Amino acid sequence: VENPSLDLEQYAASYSGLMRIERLQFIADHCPTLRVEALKMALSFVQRTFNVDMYEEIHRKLSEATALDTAWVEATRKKALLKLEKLDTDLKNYKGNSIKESIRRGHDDLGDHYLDCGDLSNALKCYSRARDYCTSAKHVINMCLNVIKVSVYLQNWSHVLSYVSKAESTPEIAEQRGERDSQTQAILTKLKCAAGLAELAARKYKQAAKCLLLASFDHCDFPELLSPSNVAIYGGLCALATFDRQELQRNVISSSSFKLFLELEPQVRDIIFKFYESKYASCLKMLDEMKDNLLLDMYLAPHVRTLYTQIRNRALIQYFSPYVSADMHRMAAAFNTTVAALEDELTQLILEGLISARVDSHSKILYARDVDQRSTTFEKSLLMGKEFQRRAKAMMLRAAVLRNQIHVK
Amino acid sequence: LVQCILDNTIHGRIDQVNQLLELDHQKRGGARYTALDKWTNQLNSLNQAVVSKLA
Amino acid sequence: HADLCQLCLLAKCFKPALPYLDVDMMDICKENGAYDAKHFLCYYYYGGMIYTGLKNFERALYFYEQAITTPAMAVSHIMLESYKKYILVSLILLGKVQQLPKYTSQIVGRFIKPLSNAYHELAQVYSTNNPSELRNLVNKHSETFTRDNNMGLVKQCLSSLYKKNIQRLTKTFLTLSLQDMASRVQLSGPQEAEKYVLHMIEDGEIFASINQKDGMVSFHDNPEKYNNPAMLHNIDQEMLKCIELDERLKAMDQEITVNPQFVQKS
Repeated sequence: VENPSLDLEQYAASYSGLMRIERLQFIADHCPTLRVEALKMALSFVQRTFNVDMYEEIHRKLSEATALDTAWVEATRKKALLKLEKLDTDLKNYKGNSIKESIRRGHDDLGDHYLDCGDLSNALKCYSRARDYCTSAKHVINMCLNVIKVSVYLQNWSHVLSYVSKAESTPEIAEQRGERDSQTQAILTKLKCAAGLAELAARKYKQAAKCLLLASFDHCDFPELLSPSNVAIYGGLCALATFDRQELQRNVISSSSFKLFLELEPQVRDIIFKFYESKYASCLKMLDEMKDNLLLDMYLAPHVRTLYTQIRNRALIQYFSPYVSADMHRMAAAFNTTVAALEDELTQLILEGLISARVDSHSKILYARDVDQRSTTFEKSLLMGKEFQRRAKAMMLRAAVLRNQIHVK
Repeated sequence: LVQCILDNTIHGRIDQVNQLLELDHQKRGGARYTALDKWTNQLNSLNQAVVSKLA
Repeated sequence: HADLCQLCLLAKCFKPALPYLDVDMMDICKENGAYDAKHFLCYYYYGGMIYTGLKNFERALYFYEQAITTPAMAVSHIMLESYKKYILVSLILLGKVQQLPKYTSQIVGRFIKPLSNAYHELAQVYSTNNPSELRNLVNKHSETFTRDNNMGLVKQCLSSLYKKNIQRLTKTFLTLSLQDMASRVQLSGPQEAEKYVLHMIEDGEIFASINQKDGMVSFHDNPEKYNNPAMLHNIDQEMLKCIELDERLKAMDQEITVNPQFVQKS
């Protein structure tokens, strides 16, 4: 009930743009006994950034699901339309001026207006029109980052993947082996983080962890795409669920760059350290404790549950990696479950071939079966020979019936 | 022992019921069996390829 | 051959036709151009029914598949019945409907399948390993099976589901209680499970032993080491069959080479 880990003021001040609006909307949508507080802060604190339509949507959903000072909103709408028309006229003037700097600044103002207004269709049309006008690599980089951001907002990951692949393949295969590591070019960390978010949201956890672990704290000081806390959360959870022991050791525990992210969110660091050092009761207990906070998240919640199961399964397999005979009672105690539920889970794991073992339910012991390579080779060869003989004797009959030109009319 | 086995440092397994460590002084020249398995798989694939050509 | 198989089927005397079904047909008598495809289809269908009557499900499946894969451009009732019985036999002998060979007519395989939809959904619910749903759906299309006289094969599928569940229990367990097995495979009683496992071991379909002191079943999945002269003889017989198959193939190849139309076209 009591938790001092959440610094609400710093968390709110750390976000810029529409990110925090979506964050509070998502938490307040499915949070019990906290919706009133979130709505109170939304009404009292965030009044700027042109909150009109989603206020009406909230009113409509609260009314049907469970005069007015229209002059100001109409004046602001007309002012926005007039500003857009003025910017369009200025852009036409810049086009007629035949100055590259003029058209570049016009495009910059148009992009800023589209960012602060929310219109995306005309933004896509303008980007399609201006894609053919590329002269310098830096401008292409900025426009690619902008289109990546708008595709992330649109929740369309195919364009994200295509643009990322284009950006990587353009400079002679990512500058061959690799140049001097990032000194002040924080763009590569930003694009890696965007690609990680896109891959995570595309039900691809392994690649998301692979391309998200390559981040630097000194170059992750942009709290507008993905905060350090949830970046560490994702990089820990995906690595725990999908990475094997060797690469988890060589990419998380051995990685000194990720140590800062791990201490930023101590829970994930403790989870990974306990999982690595064959500790599962405490690890799974803390995973269950943190699951409630993970479900309140935005970009991880729909992908949390499956990830969790994966982690558990991995733990299960690891628990039987050094054993040829294991006690089911100790295993159940280590996995915070009863012997019957553990037996069912291990039965399911053995059925799909993840664990090569056999359960003895009399003494409740999980033995390890050893496949006899000689016997299985012999039986597979004999079965293949039998199948070959059947197939050949069917093919001979088919040849006989085709030679006779026998068919049904 | 669990940490060393998980690290591929110790080639062995643990009897929890008997409190034992059984080492891996095994795995003789069974490459013949893997070669025969590959031969069987290639033969099965060639079977399906040849038989289903026309007739 | 078709008439002999039909007479053996109608007279309920399957033994006489056995020597004329165990051999594999190679080349077909032309009968002066009076050998219709109906004779081939009905011969293979009746051989399949004879084999299903004698519990030889592997050869019955082979016969049904041979009947189905006859090239055609129309719909035949023999072919449709062969398809239904092939689905049933593949559900009995194996745990799934065996995939038909690729060299089948592409047009006859789009019209017969919708007609036999009850059997396809029977396989679909069979793959869920739930006997209760299988029985409910059998009662739902009892009329279709009774009209097609496929009853008895459906009950055999019902029993084979229980047998397959018991067999799958050995892929996970070394030793299991009678009550646990009965609850897992839904036989509703330790005694019924014990009788089922006893019959399964008696037929050789499973390696297990029953201990009535604790009411337990232990699966000993270590049958053979492949180090005895009996396996030597078995491999010898398989090699002899393969060698005779190759000799027949070479004879057919030489016959097709000596044919005057060959070489002239090549």
